[PDB]
Amino acid sequence: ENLWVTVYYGVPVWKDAETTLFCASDHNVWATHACVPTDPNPQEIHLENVTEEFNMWKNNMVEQMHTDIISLWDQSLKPCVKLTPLCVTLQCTNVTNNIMRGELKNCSFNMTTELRDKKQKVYSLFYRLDVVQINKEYRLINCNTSAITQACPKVSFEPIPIHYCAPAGFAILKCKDKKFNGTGPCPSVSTVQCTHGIKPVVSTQLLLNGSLAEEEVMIRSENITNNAKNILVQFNTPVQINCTRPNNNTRKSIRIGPGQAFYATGDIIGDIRQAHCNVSKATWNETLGKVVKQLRKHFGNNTIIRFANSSGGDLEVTTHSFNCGGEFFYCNTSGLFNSTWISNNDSITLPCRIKQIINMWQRIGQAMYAPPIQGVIRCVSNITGLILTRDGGSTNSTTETFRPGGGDMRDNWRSELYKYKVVKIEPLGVAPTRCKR
Amino acid sequence: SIRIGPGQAFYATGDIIGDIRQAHCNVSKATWNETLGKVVKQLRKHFGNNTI
Amino acid sequence: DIQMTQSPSSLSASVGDTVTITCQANGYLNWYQQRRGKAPKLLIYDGSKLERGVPSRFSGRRWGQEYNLTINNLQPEDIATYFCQVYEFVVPGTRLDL
Amino acid sequence: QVQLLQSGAAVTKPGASVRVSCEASGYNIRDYFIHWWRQAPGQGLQWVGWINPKTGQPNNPRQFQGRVSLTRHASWDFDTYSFYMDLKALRSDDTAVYFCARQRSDYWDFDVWGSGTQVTV
Amino acid sequence: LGFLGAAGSTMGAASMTLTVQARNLLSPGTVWGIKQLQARVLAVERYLRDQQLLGIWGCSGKLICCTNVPWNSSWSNRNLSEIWDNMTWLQWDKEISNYTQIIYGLLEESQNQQEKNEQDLLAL
Amino acid sequence: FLGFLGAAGSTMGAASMTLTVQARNLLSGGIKQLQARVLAVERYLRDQQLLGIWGCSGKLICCTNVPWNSSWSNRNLSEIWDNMTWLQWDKEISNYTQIIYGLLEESQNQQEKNEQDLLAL
Amino acid sequence: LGFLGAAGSTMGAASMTLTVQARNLLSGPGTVWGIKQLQARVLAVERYLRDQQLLGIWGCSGKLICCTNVPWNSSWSNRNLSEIWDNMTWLQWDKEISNYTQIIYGLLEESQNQQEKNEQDLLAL
Ligand SMILES: *[C@@H]1O[C@H](CO)[C@@H](O[C@@H]2O[C@H](CO)[C@@H](O[C@@H]3O[C@H](CO[C@H]4O[C@H](CO)[C@@H](O)[C@H](O)[C@@H]4O)[C@@H](O)[C@H](O)[C@@H]3O)[C@H](O)[C@H]2NC(C)=O)[C@H](O)[C@H]1NC(C)=O
Ligand SMILES: *[C@@H]1O[C@H](CO)[C@@H](O[C@@H]2O[C@H](CO)[C@@H](O[C@@H]3O[C@H](CO)[C@@H](O)[C@H](O)[C@@H]3O)[C@H](O)[C@H]2NC(C)=O)[C@H](O)[C@H]1NC(C)=O
Ligand SMILES: *[C@@H]1O[C@H](CO)[C@@H](O[C@@H]2O[C@H](CO)[C@@H](O[C@@H]3O[C@H](CO)[C@@H](O)[C@H](O)[C@@H]3O)[C@H](O)[C@H]2NC(C)=O)[C@H](O)[C@H]1NC(C)=O
Ligand SMILES: *[C@@H]1O[C@H](CO)[C@@H](O[C@@H]2O[C@H](CO)[C@@H](O)[C@H](O)[C@H]2NC(C)=O)[C@H](O)[C@H]1NC(C)=O
Ligand SMILES: *[C@@H]1O[C@H](CO)[C@@H](O[C@@H]2O[C@H](CO)[C@@H](O)[C@H](O)[C@H]2NC(C)=O)[C@H](O)[C@H]1NC(C)=O
Ligand SMILES: *[C@@H]1O[C@H](CO)[C@@H](O[C@@H]2O[C@H](CO)[C@@H](O)[C@H](O)[C@H]2NC(C)=O)[C@H](O)[C@H]1NC(C)=O
Ligand SMILES: *[C@@H]1O[C@H](CO)[C@@H](O[C@@H]2O[C@H](CO)[C@@H](O)[C@H](O)[C@@H]2O)[C@H](O)[C@H]1NC(C)=O
Ligand SMILES: *[C@@H]1O[C@H](CO)[C@@H](O)[C@H](O)[C@H]1NC(C)=O
Ligand SMILES: *[C@@H]1O[C@H](CO)[C@@H](O)[C@H](O)[C@H]1NC(C)=O
Ligand SMILES: *[C@@H]1O[C@H](CO)[C@@H](O)[C@H](O)[C@H]1NC(C)=O
Ligand SMILES: *[C@@H]1O[C@H](CO)[C@@H](O)[C@H](O)[C@H]1NC(C)=O
Ligand SMILES: *[C@@H]1O[C@H](CO)[C@@H](O)[C@H](O)[C@H]1NC(C)=O
Ligand SMILES: *[C@@H]1O[C@H](CO)[C@@H](O)[C@H](O)[C@H]1NC(C)=O
Ligand SMILES: *[C@@H]1O[C@H](CO)[C@@H](O)[C@H](O)[C@H]1NC(C)=O
Ligand SMILES: *[C@@H]1O[C@H](CO)[C@@H](O)[C@H](O)[C@H]1NC(C)=O
Ligand SMILES: *[C@@H]1O[C@H](CO)[C@@H](O)[C@H](O)[C@H]1NC(C)=O
Ligand SMILES: *[C@@H]1O[C@H](CO)[C@@H](O)[C@H](O)[C@H]1NC(C)=O
Ligand SMILES: *[C@@H]1O[C@H](CO)[C@@H](O)[C@H](O)[C@H]1NC(C)=O
Ligand SMILES: *[C@@H]1O[C@H](CO)[C@@H](O)[C@H](O)[C@H]1NC(C)=O
Ligand SMILES: *[C@@H]1O[C@H](CO)[C@@H](O)[C@H](O)[C@H]1NC(C)=O
Ligand SMILES: *[C@@H]1O[C@H](CO)[C@@H](O)[C@H](O)[C@H]1NC(C)=O
Ligand SMILES: *[C@@H]1O[C@H](CO)[C@@H](O)[C@H](O)[C@H]1NC(C)=O
Repeated sequence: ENLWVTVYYGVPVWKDAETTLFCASDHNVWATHACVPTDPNPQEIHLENVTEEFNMWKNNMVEQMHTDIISLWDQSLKPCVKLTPLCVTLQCTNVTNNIMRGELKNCSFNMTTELRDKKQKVYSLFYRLDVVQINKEYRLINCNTSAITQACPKVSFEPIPIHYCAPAGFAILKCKDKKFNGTGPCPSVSTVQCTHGIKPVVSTQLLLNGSLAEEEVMIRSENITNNAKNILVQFNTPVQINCTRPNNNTRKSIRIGPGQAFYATGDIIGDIRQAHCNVSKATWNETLGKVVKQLRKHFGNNTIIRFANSSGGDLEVTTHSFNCGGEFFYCNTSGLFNSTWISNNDSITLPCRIKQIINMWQRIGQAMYAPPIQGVIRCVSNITGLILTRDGGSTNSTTETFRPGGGDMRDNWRSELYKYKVVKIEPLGVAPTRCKR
Repeated sequence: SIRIGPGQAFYATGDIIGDIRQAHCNVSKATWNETLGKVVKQLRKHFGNNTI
Repeated sequence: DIQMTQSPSSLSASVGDTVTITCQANGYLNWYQQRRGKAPKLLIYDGSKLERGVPSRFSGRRWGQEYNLTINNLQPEDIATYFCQVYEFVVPGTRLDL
Repeated sequence: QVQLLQSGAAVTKPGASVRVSCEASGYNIRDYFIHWWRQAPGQGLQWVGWINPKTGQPNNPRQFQGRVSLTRHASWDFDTYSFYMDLKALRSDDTAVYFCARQRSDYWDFDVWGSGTQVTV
Repeated sequence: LGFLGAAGSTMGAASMTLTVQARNLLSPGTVWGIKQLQARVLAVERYLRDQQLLGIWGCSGKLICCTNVPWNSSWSNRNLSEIWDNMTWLQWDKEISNYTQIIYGLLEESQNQQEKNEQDLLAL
Repeated sequence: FLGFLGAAGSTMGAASMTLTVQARNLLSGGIKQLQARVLAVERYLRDQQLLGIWGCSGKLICCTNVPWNSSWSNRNLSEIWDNMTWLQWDKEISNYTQIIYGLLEESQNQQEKNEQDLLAL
Repeated sequence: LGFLGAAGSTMGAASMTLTVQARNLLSGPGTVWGIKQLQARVLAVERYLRDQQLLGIWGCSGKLICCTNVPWNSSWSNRNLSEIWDNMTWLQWDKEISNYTQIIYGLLEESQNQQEKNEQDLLAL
């Protein structure tokens, strides 16, 4: 035959590569105003006979998303007020309420005013977690570890979806296969213009909102024999969680300086109650039944899989931390993570503390002061998954214990970008053909 | 470490443990001379042969 | 689960002789040397890879489930406790004796 | 360089509470889990449990659950870390040497260990 | 079939659909801004490198293009009868990911020789 | 030398002589300026890619095999080339542009597969 | 001979290694290096596209060596063929015609426009 080289351009082939994806979405911290207006009709092309070796636990999309979310948070906190004069002695009386314990302190402090040579005298209802003693003298918890800046007032913390679109010459492969664990060859692959609607929801111990699986509860771990690796559970049916702060709060403006305003909890117009989150009892029970079934799939059919509440740590990890309407909740999930499963309209109310001084993305030196939110606040969210850690030293003696997970916040992105891979097209190709010039 | 403010530190010398001595630099003499010899031999090309 | 099985608790070997302590295990296996109540030191990380600063005589090979820990040109200093570890599980180590 | 300095030997009565400390310095402490091991006299090593230095979350077996407590304190200036292990309900079995080991990688390849705090009830 | 639709289809079936892949290769004030700019510059540079590689071989402005270089059997010992019917482009790339550089150099040298020969022929 | 856009108000017969003058000025040259330059480069590459997809690569005036549908414009050759400018004609085929572009793409596709069939006999 | 290897070679011997210089024309603030290097990359892309557009405007698109109908004016260089392609190098030759480059470029553009017009009229009839 004596075939010769023939060059084809536009060949449908690709190789694994890492690139910077750009956001497209249809005020808030995650600036979607400076993002591409997403096209109304997504282009989803089912690639038949293609099997792709996915690995969600080494996805660079997750790292890029985490870096982008942190950078957006810093960018939103930068161009507005910093609360440097607040770190002073706070004479804190107990609140008027006749009694949880001292959860609200009144805290009168001398403060700066517009004229430097003059000092005023204000007060602000702080929380117990935001003040540490130094019998009546207190100080903000962040004083000896971090520089605090005020979370910026008009800016909202409400997540809205953002799509991570790959640039030209790159493609995103979605794994449409159901019952697909994180690693291995996905046989059902599609090419998409951009990802689904991904809401950045910061949370620990419970993945709120987000996607909702397809067929069954999915347990995914980097290695199920490793305790140091967290287990991400994705539900096939959401669990409705109704959260509320019931205190009605009043926001007072204080002038700490020229053009700078500090927002304080001036008063509680109403009755001092404890914030909480309700989870349906029967729904959570059935959900945990599905979870223990899928875990017994991994660990054998004769293990007494029991769940237990989180072991100690920072407050961001021991309790289900999240943000609801601007107020940062930390919910004691000891009622959720209980019970001991064996081989065969009532609600669970979780008492949530609330914090204003926040250290995000596992950092110190950059502390944030969420302003008080006026009025009562209520949220309705979907528990669609869990982060779990398994107690080590089983010694093949069954009775595996699973406690809720930590605040890495890359595991939170891994529950959304598990099915997505980024590839680079290599259109140039050379083949043999009887073609000749 | 001296805390000057919230999250800000000022690293300051506290104590010299041992005798208070003087910083210095040692240069070999037998090397630095004849290194200057080479430098002088190459400068005399530009500035003349009988120059001091 | 994790199953571990090690060689008998005491092997006697002279200087210049090669001894292999086999350990059958499922999972990433690491070899440690513990010297007379002192803290262990990582000889072998993963099945066959050498920690930095460890003597070149130390070596290992993985076939199937068994890891042999081949040591060439045994010396009086190397005589100490040796053990294999996968994750959180540690066997009671053997002890070279000379 | 990388170093994990332990505390001195402790002697406690039965039923008392003992604390062993491990000051870690010389590297990025926040990235590597700090595991605690317990060598009984003459027996093999046991796994007290690991602690994350970023979040403070410990992980201990069923045997040590309810008694042991792994805490971490990051001293200001971010110059050192101090990992503490507290045992609450000591008995005759806790006579042992406690080591603090740095888990470098997913292989659990502990390359740096502490000096070893011997406690005897 | 859309963009990248013929990735699973046979090579001959994708020869007629090369155009849609070819079209979809071009398309700090904010965190998105500078990163999008760098991505656009990278895409432009990759496209121009591909076009320059096409033009240096004499295949400028053509998706399909014959070349004078002989298909040396050392690169692949295989029969044309079943490559275009029972193979996909990804597998083919996997076999010959290792000799692309020398083949490209041979194409460069052959087109340089062809251009020199055309210059000599047009001289007289 | 009329200059840049100088033949914009003259008829097409004199306008087609100065195609190079307006073609040259499409590549004359903070974050905003860099974005503008990148967008200009991308627009030029889009135009050249459109030309190359129709087989008109490196050709200002390129003849093609696509027939002229009478529905696009009912006028005659002399009226088109000697009465109106390019701007009026562009206003006169504003909504028919995408169909003509697609037909050119399909025609060049047919041409290249025909060429490959012919050369590989 | 590698990149720029035939610089001291004669014009004829350097015409055989046009590819090795063609490839190296395209081989390559948040931080100090970011914005300026990105500007340099955009400038390199712009220079390459200006060169390619110049080649296309003369009809030499996609060709490393391309002939044209423009006659060689004797005023540009009185030297003969042998003493150009066997005696001098490309650097010296570019230094010689450094004034006359723009006039030659204009003549090439005019000639290609005239050729395109003649081809269009010939194809029309
Ligand atoms: C999971 O997704 C849920 C939706 O599927 C989230 O629930 C919704 O969350 C918002 C949180 O505020 C609530 O919707 C409205 O809230 C606003 C208050 O915010 C507006 O007003 C302030 C100033 O007044 C302004 O700055 C903001 O930009 C907003 O415009 C009220 O106007 C309304 O009453 C309304 O409640 C809902 O509670 C809730 N929507 C529902 C149930 O339809 C949920 O928060 C997500 N979970 C997370 C983030 O963990
Ligand atoms: C996980 O669940 C366990 C068991 O439900 C929780 O342990 C409980 O922790 C509280 C708060 O520290 C203990 O109360 C304390 O007890 C003594 C008086 O006995 C006193 O020192 C304090 O005033 C305080 O009331 C409580 O005894 C303890 N319960 C048990 C059975 O040990 C644990 O807090 C939960 N951990 C989480 C959510 O991280
Ligand atoms: C989790 O880490 C474990 C190691 O702790 C990895 O297990 C390894 O898995 C591979 C793939 O199944 C095993 O190799 C294969 O099996 C047998 C030998 O057992 C033999 O047919 C072949 O040699 C073949 O490679 C391997 O033995 C096993 N162990 C080790 C120490 O590498 C596991 O891949 C990790 N990942 C996950 C997602 O579980
Ligand atoms: C916090 O304490 C302040 C005083 O430090 C309280 O404000 C005073 O309340 C009394 C009783 O109603 C009034 O007579 C005063 O005029 C108030 N203002 C002052 C002294 O500035 C305030 O009510 C307390 N807030 C709580 C418990 O939420
Ligand atoms: C929370 O408290 C605010 C006042 O701090 C309440 O707002 C008042 O509502 C009444 C009834 O509609 C109005 O007459 C008043 O003018 C409002 N006061 C202000 C200052 O706006 C609000 O209704 C309370 N919310 C709840 C849920 O009880
Ligand atoms: C989280 O909730 C659990 C369950 O309510 C709390 O455990 C209770 O602790 C109190 C003292 O704080 C005891 O009086 C109760 O008997 C405990 N309940 C049990 C053992 O069922 C736990 O303390 C809470 N965690 C916090 C507040 O951090
Ligand atoms: C959270 O709050 C929901 C309303 O926002 C509750 O839904 C209720 O459901 C039925 C109708 O389906 C009615 O009884 C009622 O009007 C209300 O809409 C939901 O139950 C509640 N969930 C929990 C766990 O408390
Ligand atoms: C004030 O402080 C605490 C807050 O919990 C409360 O228990 C205590 O009774 C109060 N002390 C007084 C009134 O002296
Ligand atoms: C304010 O400063 C005064 C002295 O001017 C001091 O006595 C008092 O304790 C300070 N604090 C408050 C809350 O008044
Ligand atoms: C799940 O992953 C394991 C290895 O981690 C593999 O054996 C199994 O086949 C995977 N599931 C698939 C491919 O559906
Ligand atoms: C609900 O939990 C109870 C025990 O608490 C058990 O009897 C029941 O079977 C559980 N339901 C499911 C669906 O597992
Ligand atoms: C957890 O379950 C136990 C019984 O197993 C019960 O006594 C305890 O109160 C529960 N804890 C809660 C609801 O916090
Ligand atoms: C929860 O999920 C359901 C679908 O399961 C969806 O319709 C709803 O919007 C989600 N959000 C809530 C209740 O906030
Ligand atoms: C400088 O110190 C080195 C050892 O570091 C020594 O060998 C050398 O002689 C010294 N040079 C001097 C004193 O000039
Ligand atoms: C330096 O070296 C030169 C050349 O050897 C010699 O003449 C001179 O005396 C030396 N200078 C001293 C030892 O000071
Ligand atoms: C700041 O002081 C608090 C007061 O209780 C203490 O817990 C914390 O360790 C200190 N932080 C430092 C020294 O970084
Ligand atoms: C591969 O998929 C294509 C369509 O994408 C189809 O024509 C072909 O038949 C498939 N392969 C097999 C073996 O069915
Ligand atoms: C070239 O690459 C292939 C595919 O990765 C590899 O198996 C082979 O050893 C390499 N060498 C040759 C000479 O083919
Ligand atoms: C403008 O109109 C006149 C009308 O006579 C015509 O001759 C001329 O060519 C037109 N165009 C220009 C550019 O002057
Ligand atoms: C194209 O059609 C639109 C109506 O859809 C009309 O307004 C416009 O003038 C037309 N353009 C032409 C004929 O050039
Ligand atoms: C340099 O020029 C000489 C003649 O002067 C020639 O022989 C030699 O080959 C040239 N070297 C090159 C082009 O590398
Ligand atoms: C321009 O041409 C003149 C003669 O006309 C010549 O002397 C001069 O060297 C040329 N310029 C350059 C820069 O070589």
